Amino acid sequence: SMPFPKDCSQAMLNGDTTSGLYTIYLNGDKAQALEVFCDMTSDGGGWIVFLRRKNGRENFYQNWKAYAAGFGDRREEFWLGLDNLNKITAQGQYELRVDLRDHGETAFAVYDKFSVGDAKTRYKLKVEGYSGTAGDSMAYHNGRSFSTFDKNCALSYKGAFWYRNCHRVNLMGRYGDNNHSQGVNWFHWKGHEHSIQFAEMKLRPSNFRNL
Ligand SMILES: Cc1ccsc1CNC(C)(C)CO
Repeated sequence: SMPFPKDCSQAMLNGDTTSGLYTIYLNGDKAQALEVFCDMTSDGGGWIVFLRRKNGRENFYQNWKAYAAGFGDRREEFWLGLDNLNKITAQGQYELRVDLRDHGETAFAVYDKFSVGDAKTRYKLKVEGYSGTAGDSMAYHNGRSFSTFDKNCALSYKGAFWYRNCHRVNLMGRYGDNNHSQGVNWFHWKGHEHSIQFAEMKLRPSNFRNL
């Protein structure tokens, strides 16, 4: 086992094959502990979950400081935090996976290369190298800064995202809201008038597939 695993891939190889809450350590530093939810079952496991939508109990219409820090219940609906995502993705080359489920249908998207810049970049998104069944809806968002209502798509849609003008992905939108572009959307899967029931965004080292 690794004493200070830097992500869910290093926490898993530590033997723990059960999805749930684990401690990771940013840069392997025992003073930078972070409790994360690890999805240890999806496509070989080792995923840090950083967004979960599943029941509309949590408010995602939150401010910059809330999106920077993270909020919610890591066992239910939550957002891990942009500062956390920047620090994790700075540790090496990470891959993004998005799992979607709605009325029994499932889809996914994986991106070879996923990073989140620091606060000076307004947490700039990098997403490249798409594969999957959901359709490449993140390409639209590639290179965009993060936006919240207080830093206007976030206001007009009542969510938060790496908005452009405005979105093909809105996983932090209003739960159960089928009004055009207001809901939990993945446009190239279910369009803008269909709020998705279940959505997770998660990350692990891109080299995990052959480590
Ligand atoms: C195209 C694609 C989509 C998901 S994983 C993936 C492959 N990535 C590698 C292994 C070639 C480089 O890390």
